[PDB]
Amino acid sequence: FSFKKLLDQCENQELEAPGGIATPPVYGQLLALYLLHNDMNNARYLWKRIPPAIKSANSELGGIWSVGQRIWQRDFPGIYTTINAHQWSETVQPIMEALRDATRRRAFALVSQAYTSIIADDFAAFVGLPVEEAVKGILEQGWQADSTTRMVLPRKPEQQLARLTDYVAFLEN
Amino acid sequence: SIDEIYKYDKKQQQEILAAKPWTKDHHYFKYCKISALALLKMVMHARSGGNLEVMGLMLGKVDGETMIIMDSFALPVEGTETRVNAQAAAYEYMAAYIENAKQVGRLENAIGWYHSHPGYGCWLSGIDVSTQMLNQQFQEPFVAVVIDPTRTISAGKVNLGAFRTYPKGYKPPDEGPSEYQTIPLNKIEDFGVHCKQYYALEVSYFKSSLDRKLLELLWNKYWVNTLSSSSLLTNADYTTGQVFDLSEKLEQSEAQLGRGSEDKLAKATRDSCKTTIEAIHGLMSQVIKDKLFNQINI
Amino acid sequence: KEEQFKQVFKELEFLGWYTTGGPPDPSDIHVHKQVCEIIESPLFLKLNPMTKHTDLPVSVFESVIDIINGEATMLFAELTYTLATEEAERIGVDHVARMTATGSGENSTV
Amino acid sequence: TGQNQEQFLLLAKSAKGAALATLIHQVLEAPGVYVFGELLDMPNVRELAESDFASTFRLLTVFAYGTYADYLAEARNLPPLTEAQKNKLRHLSVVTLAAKVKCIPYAVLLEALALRNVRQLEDLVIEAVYADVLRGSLDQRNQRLEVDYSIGRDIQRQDLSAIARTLQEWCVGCEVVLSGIEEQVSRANQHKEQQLGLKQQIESEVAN
Ligand SMILES: [Zn+2]
Repeated sequence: FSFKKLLDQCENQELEAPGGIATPPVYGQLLALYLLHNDMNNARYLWKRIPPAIKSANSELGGIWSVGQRIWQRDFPGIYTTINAHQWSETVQPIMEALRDATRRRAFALVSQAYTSIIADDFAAFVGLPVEEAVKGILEQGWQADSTTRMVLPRKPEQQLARLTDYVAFLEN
Repeated sequence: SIDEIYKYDKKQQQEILAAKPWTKDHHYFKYCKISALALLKMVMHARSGGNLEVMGLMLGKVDGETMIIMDSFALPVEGTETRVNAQAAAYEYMAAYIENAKQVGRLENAIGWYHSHPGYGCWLSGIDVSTQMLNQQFQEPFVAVVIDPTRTISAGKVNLGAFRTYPKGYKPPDEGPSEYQTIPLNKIEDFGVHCKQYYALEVSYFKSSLDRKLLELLWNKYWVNTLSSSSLLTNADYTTGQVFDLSEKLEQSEAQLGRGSEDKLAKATRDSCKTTIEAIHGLMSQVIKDKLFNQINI
Repeated sequence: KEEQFKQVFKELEFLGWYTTGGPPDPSDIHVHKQVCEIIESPLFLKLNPMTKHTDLPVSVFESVIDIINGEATMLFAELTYTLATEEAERIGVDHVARMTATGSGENSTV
Repeated sequence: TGQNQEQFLLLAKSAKGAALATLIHQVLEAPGVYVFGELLDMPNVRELAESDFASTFRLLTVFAYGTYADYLAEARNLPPLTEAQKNKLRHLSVVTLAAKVKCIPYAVLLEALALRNVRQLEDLVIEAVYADVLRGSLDQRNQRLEVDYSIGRDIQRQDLSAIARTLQEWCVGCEVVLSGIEEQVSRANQHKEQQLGLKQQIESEVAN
């Protein structure tokens, strides 16, 4: 919504203000914002640029990089474990809650189009919620559900003349 | 009064017939006035047969340098373009038609012959030139007309031509631009040889008072047909064909660059535009309609 | 002429006849009888050349017969007419009813 | 309709209250007469409204405004109807749905008409088009009823603005395109005069 316009500001202050090394909370947000907009390559090379000084002092920054590991590995239950771990309020805790939501609907829009049938327990962990909330969340949508075998069954989810006249006048010369 | 032309002065015709300003100057007749009815029936005759060339006969008169065409009709002949003078099969239906027609009103004399050229411009082939030369040889004031029905549609305007052949001996003057039209390579040869042996005529279109007044009263309900026109499935087998022509013209100029008629990509570029210009113009009238009739809400 | 029109347009059939003047009248009913000897369903068009109508003065009719007080006799039931659509023809109309009499210099195309 | 609102409108003026209590059942149950603009809007029938002949008055409003679902809601407040009148309402109850929604699913017409199966539905729709009310066709596998044209039952001086506004949006649309053409036409000539001018500058370079 507005995290896009705010991430722009962080990236600028990397090259803008410092002789080289940016602020420790600015590093904490740039890493987590790349994870928010699933840019793991940017998140990978950002981590390798940090000097070992800020790395060791700022140990909460390690808690954010531990999340990025699971997005690379695609251990989706591991993502939700690492999001519910480090409280870095003011700076990062707002963007950590938004991170968990983008990862959820990624894994839902994924699982929906990747599976005709799927185990409820896997489906639960893949999106993050427990067995009941997962079983309920889908029944609202109208997804087919199966007892006994525990198998969720996902349902798969002038202006114009101006353009034309140009392609005429162009080819026309 | 507009009806100056729908008049027919018969004695004036036979004074000009005797006088002959055509045996004096080789390229005397240069203009050609086509009537209201003449245009419609010729266009209708060409498309009615469609893919196949069919010729009929025209009736008209002379005035100054203008060879005026008043009325037309069909000749039930076959082998147009494949036979030199294909009108010989129905010599009966030429004189027999004008003998019947003169009893009812059409006093006009034999003025020419017209044929359809579906999907390949307006011009005289080697078979057409041999027909017209000998037509002018004996049956004088005779003008050879051509119409392209399939392109008239896709181009979206009257595709038509009026020509006259030169003598075998005397050869034409210099002043000649001659506008380019896509010639399919299968035919380009035939055209290319006999194309410079003739000269075209400056076409003009006229109408009577009643015709003019009727067409205006007619337009009250004919605007409906304009916005349900759709020139796509109508002439689908010209545009889909022109591709086959276009592909060959490129094939040549591609190898022309290589090892080995002067830059046949400049033609092919103009053909690719020509054919596609139509295809786009088609989708203009389509979106125009989607805008109109679909987008009102309930 | 039935010979010569069957030659050129072999597909086509005989349908009716036409004339000019006012609306339908006795002089055309006598003629309609002579067309009725030829065919069993002859149509009839009539055109008013110097018309006062702001609309078109061309109306189509047919033969109908009822009891006119102990007298079986012929009449004209009027009918309407939708206009023809042919794309090749439509241009013929669009050319003479709308003439390019020196009204296009720079190609333009659109 | 046209003849049976001159035969039955001559007898709508010269008729008392009980003469109209009979005549209302005659004009309704008579195929061809699907329009009810005149018969409901008459001084003679307006005295019957909310009088001793109020049941026969409410019925003329249903055929001249409402639908079949409205009849089954008012089954006792109106007089009992026969099948031939129920059909003529089952025709007009679709014509309303048709003016709004042009592509009708089958199941729809079981609900608004309280019908039992396709076989009937179709049959009733047959009669609809057969009485020159509607135009169109059906799509059996797809369960559809496309409607190429439907007549308009009501006049609605109540919602004459609902007719006017839809007309304005088309008048707007006419301008939307008309001006939209003249822009693109003037620009396609301008891009031709752009190039023709720019190609004279290319050729005049050679004079040096
Ligand atoms: Zn030819």
